[PDB]
Amino acid sequence: MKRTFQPSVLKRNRSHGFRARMATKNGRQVLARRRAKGRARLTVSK
Amino acid sequence: AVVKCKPTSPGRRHVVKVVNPELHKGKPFAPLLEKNSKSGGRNNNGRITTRHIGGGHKQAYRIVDFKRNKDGIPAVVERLEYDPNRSANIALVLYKDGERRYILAPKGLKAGDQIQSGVDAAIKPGNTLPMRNIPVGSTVHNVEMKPGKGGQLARSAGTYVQIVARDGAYVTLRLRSGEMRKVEADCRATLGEVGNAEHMLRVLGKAGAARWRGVRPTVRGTAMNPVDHPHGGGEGRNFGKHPVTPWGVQTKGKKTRSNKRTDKFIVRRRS
RNA sequence: AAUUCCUUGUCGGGUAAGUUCCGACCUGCACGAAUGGCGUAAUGAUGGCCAGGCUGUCUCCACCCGAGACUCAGUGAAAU
RNA sequence: GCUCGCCGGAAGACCAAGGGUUCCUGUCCAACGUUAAUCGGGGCAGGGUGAGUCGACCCCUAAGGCGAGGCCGAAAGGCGUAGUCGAUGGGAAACAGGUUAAUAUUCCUGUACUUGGUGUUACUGCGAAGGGGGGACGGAGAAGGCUAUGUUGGCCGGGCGACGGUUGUCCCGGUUUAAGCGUGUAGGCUGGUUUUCCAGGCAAAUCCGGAAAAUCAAGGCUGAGGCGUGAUGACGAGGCACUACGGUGCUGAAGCAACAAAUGCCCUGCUUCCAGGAAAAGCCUCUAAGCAUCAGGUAACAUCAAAUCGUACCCCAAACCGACACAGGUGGUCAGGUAGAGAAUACCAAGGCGCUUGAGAGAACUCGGGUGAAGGAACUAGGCAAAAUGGUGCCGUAACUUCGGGAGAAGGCACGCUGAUAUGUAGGUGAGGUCCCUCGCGGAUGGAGCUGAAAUCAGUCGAAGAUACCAGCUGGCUGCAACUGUUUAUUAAAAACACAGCACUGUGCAAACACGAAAGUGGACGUAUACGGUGUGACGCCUGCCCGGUGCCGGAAGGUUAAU
RNA sequence: AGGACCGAACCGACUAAUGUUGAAAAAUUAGCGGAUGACUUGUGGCUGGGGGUGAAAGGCCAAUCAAACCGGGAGAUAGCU
RNA sequence: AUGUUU
RNA sequence: UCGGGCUCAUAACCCGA
RNA sequence: GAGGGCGCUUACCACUUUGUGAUUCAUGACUGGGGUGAAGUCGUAACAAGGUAACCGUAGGGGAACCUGCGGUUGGAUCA
Ligand SMILES: [Mg+2]
Ligand SMILES: [Mg+2]
Ligand SMILES: [Mg+2]
Ligand SMILES: [Mg+2]
Ligand SMILES: [Mg+2]
Ligand SMILES: [Mg+2]
Ligand SMILES: [Mg+2]
Ligand SMILES: [Mg+2]
Ligand SMILES: [Mg+2]
Ligand SMILES: [Mg+2]
Ligand SMILES: [Mg+2]
Ligand SMILES: [Mg+2]
Ligand SMILES: [Mg+2]
Ligand SMILES: [Mg+2]
Ligand SMILES: [Mg+2]
Ligand SMILES: [Mg+2]
Ligand SMILES: [Mg+2]
Ligand SMILES: [Mg+2]
Ligand SMILES: [Mg+2]
Ligand SMILES: [Mg+2]
Ligand SMILES: [Mg+2]
Ligand SMILES: [Mg+2]
Ligand SMILES: [Mg+2]
Ligand SMILES: [Mg+2]
Ligand SMILES: [Mg+2]
Ligand SMILES: [Mg+2]
Ligand SMILES: [Mg+2]
Ligand SMILES: [Mg+2]
Ligand SMILES: [Mg+2]
Ligand SMILES: [Mg+2]
Ligand SMILES: [Mg+2]
Ligand SMILES: [Mg+2]
Ligand SMILES: [Mg+2]
Ligand SMILES: [Mg+2]
Ligand SMILES: [Mg+2]
Ligand SMILES: [Mg+2]
Ligand SMILES: [Mg+2]
Ligand SMILES: [Mg+2]
Ligand SMILES: [Mg+2]
Ligand SMILES: [Mg+2]
Ligand SMILES: [Mg+2]
Ligand SMILES: [Mg+2]
Ligand SMILES: [Mg+2]
Ligand SMILES: [Mg+2]
Ligand SMILES: [Mg+2]
Ligand SMILES: [Mg+2]
Ligand SMILES: [Mg+2]
Ligand SMILES: [Mg+2]
Ligand SMILES: [Mg+2]
Repeated sequence: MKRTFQPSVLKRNRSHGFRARMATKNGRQVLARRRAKGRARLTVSK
Repeated sequence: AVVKCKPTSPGRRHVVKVVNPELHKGKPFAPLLEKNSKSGGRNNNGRITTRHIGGGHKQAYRIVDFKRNKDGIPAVVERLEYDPNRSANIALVLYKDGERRYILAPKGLKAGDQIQSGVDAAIKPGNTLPMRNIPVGSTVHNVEMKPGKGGQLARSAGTYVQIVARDGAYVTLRLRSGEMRKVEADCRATLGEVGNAEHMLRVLGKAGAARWRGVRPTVRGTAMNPVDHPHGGGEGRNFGKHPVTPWGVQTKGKKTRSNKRTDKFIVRRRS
């Protein structure tokens, strides 16, 4: 049946992309935490 | 004119239209238009604010002169249009100085008639005039509320305000509601009953008519469950509650009215 | 009665025979007027009942055409 | 390599979304492939994505988002003005052929187009974040015209038949051609041009609006298609040569007509209805600040430029979402033949395919089917499931009824082929020839030819002519809800929700209400014939008594009564 | 003209059989309802957890919803096993 | 109010 | 309820217990 | 041979059948009213001015006769 994950990169970047994360106190905090975990990919890109 | 439909199909059988011949046909007067955009009854918070709103036809806005200035310049009403954004009907008017505007549309209306506003202005159905110079007893159209503002009372198909006394520098008005309320007297206001009045008699006839009119359905409180609205539950039908709004706010005669800041102007409440 | 417990109430009808259905009675355990009452052409993948047609639904199975099941060969699971 | 079968409104073919080198070529097979595997979307190497004109960037804006200052808020931050972003929408330009193992409206040949800078040369008031215009818009419906596209004949090239017949009313095949340029039709729309006057268009305007006279009847926008040209070409069966048997060169006939014909195009039209149907830029024109020998504006011609980034492949799927090479899911575009009402269906074309275990055997049973004596609902909770009905024209058709209906009620009759009327009819289309004329994408008269249902009569084959696929079972009584609709995605579709209508009730606009400690915002650019709350629930006939209790409304005279 | 009739696409999901270590964590197959409308769909946007959304089923809110998921208080408590 | 008796 | 009265007479009505 | 007969075939057409309707007679659980009967029970509507003059039509109400409104007629009494 029609599953839950229907891909779309415009959306993807708009909901969880770098700048949307960068655009709000807590968004940035999400970045902080990840950079502090030493994550290799903050956000997902090209 | 109102019409009954033949019952060639249930949902038409009960329909009663109100088709007015003397109405213009097709597109309106371009320059007096502007965007609109529905709102789904939703806020600037995106939250549904007023229920039952959404869907329904497209609707572009006609400007419609409510203040009625152009004192001295006469105008001749070229045509009566349909405006989707009011029960009232519309007059495309054209002033002698070569300027067009939209005006409501009194009972007499009629393309070809002559129109004028200002302190001078002859008292004739369809003209605007500070109420100070208006025989007590006249019936008068869209009435301002603060001299200058715009007119707000009696705007709706068939409505009208009778002037009942003008002692002081204020007039007392018998609104359509029944209330009697004093107002500034220097307050503009058009002569005559607002137009149409056949409105009242339409029937709709099927759920879709209201649907395509921006009115989404309303679900009774009893139908729901205890957790949604103060009514509802009980194995089957029931009630046994104390009729209230979905926010428990009590209903059925509570007035809610609360101004103090405008009490004065209210001389006798509707009944 | 989407309501009647006593209840397969009672009478009539339909049946060879009918705890259902239809019509009646009314003694309404415990209908009834926008908690709307009582009707109503059409409508309904709507509940109940009846008839013609049709039939392997059945009395009562039979044969037959295909896919598995059975033997060979390759791969090769599971619950416990 | 030869046969056999399957899909063909897809199981073909393109695009988007998504993937992200799966593409092509070599080479390898451990692992991956539900088996083998030499084969692969597997491993490794190497190769491959060519743009002024396709797309994106870019111009413009929508919903919505951000938002200097600003208004609010213990802080975080919420809101919003000028603005600035945001496409799913508006904005300039390329077609056909050829080519590669794999790209191509990108390379190549052929033939065009757009917009800017410069230059030269003639003619000329140009000029805005500004005015007007335009862009700019709904639903349904009704034709006419036309094309894509197909049939047939004509034409050309090839054929004269494995088994009786086949030099003919025979067989096979092909019969293709774009943008652009010219013409400016069927048809749609609108009366023009002149001068003068003005309290409008945030200022002006020679523009748009409005008022006057004047003076002409034909004028001006719009517009599919056809025709001409592009085409002296390209393409094109097949030839003739080479072949490292993959193919590579060179060459090339016919290329018309008549008829039928869309759901595409004329048409953003037309008729008409109510639910009354984006914004902004480019663009056309109008002035202003100004420049006034200048500069700019127009046109022809010449020249220069048009970056950047995407461009392989999959695409209704083995490449995307589903843990799988998963019977699931997934938006747009195309639409041949025979029969058909048709985008149903049955068989085919083109194109793609036989679904990555096979081979035998031919038990019970299970799955999915086909046929059945007599009987025919006995079965069973229940006719669940089966079987049955099943087309078109005509005749004909009850209660009840809201006068539409019920009704496709029910029930009957015809249905193939051939001949005749008629070597093919009513119809359709429509050329010569003739005439006319404001002259040609004209008209009139002419009816060749091309197309072609239906009817009656006669005749005929079979068991059977709607012959397959396809394709309503019908009738009586009664409950519930009027009805179309909606719901428990994943045991409930219903008698539940909704509904048009009815009532009660609140609200005088800075509304009642609602989101929010607020600013703001919804209600509503509405204003009591409106908007919110609640119950009822089409329509007909109707809706009685009870105000004690609870709730709500009004009321103060007194009793009591808070901070103070 | 029609929330009109029949009927593909498309939207649905009434019955049955199969399947129920499935081809499939809801399908297939034969029938079925709607199909110019309260129609259906692409892209994009808004509403955020005691809150949204709901033609109201406690239905839906990323395979779970009488209060989502993630992290934290946290080694909550557990006179129970 | 009734009288074969409100 | 009982006794008395009004009435032609029953009831109503009046009186007393 | 001609002609006929038998046989076969066509037309008409009685039975007879199928479908669906009109129509009339008998009957039917139950049930509305109507007629007749002896003293019943309740009241007393009308008749006199019947103790609210009577009626007609209409509509609403009520154990019952009847009440009530609206208009109309006199087939109404008093010197109103
Ligand atoms: Mg309502
Ligand atoms: Mg409920
Ligand atoms: Mg419940
Ligand atoms: Mg109950
Ligand atoms: Mg039986
Ligand atoms: Mg019964
Ligand atoms: Mg009830
Ligand atoms: Mg009801
Ligand atoms: Mg339905
Ligand atoms: Mg292997
Ligand atoms: Mg490959
Ligand atoms: Mg590979
Ligand atoms: Mg700031
Ligand atoms: Mg903001
Ligand atoms: Mg922009
Ligand atoms: Mg776009
Ligand atoms: Mg390719
Ligand atoms: Mg130049
Ligand atoms: Mg403009
Ligand atoms: Mg053609
Ligand atoms: Mg031979
Ligand atoms: Mg041929
Ligand atoms: Mg490609
Ligand atoms: Mg496979
Ligand atoms: Mg698949
Ligand atoms: Mg098909
Ligand atoms: Mg049998
Ligand atoms: Mg039995
Ligand atoms: Mg039985
Ligand atoms: Mg069945
Ligand atoms: Mg069947
Ligand atoms: Mg029943
Ligand atoms: Mg229903
Ligand atoms: Mg369910
Ligand atoms: Mg279900
Ligand atoms: Mg309302
Ligand atoms: Mg209800
Ligand atoms: Mg009541
Ligand atoms: Mg319909
Ligand atoms: Mg199905
Ligand atoms: Mg249908
Ligand atoms: Mg879930
Ligand atoms: Mg948690
Ligand atoms: Mg703790
Ligand atoms: Mg623990
Ligand atoms: Mg009888
Ligand atoms: Mg009497
Ligand atoms: Mg009397
Ligand atoms: Mg009277």
